[PDB]
Amino acid sequence: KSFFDKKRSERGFRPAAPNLAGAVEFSDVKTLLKEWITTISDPMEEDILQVVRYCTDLIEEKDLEKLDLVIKYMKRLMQQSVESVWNMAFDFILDNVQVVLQQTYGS
Repeated sequence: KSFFDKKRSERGFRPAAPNLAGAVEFSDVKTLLKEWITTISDPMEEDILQVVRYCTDLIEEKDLEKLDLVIKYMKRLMQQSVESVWNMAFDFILDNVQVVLQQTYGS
């Protein structure tokens, strides 16, 4: 069980809304990202890809405002981090979101 899989279990089927580890509301998502970035020193690729999926679910829902806030909040925490892996994780999230934006949405 990855970080978010364990958070999902302590939060039963998948909500239909964009969700990270079962969290739909923005403040719940925000607290999850905070705990992930500030307590984990070696993030799992599986958790990074669940963030990618949360982001492209927001695009599919046309919730570009919530996406903007989520990216910017993650950018702040991940680049405040002492560990260089979080900088790479943030780059990786942006890169993969843009592959989906470009190929699916023409952007």
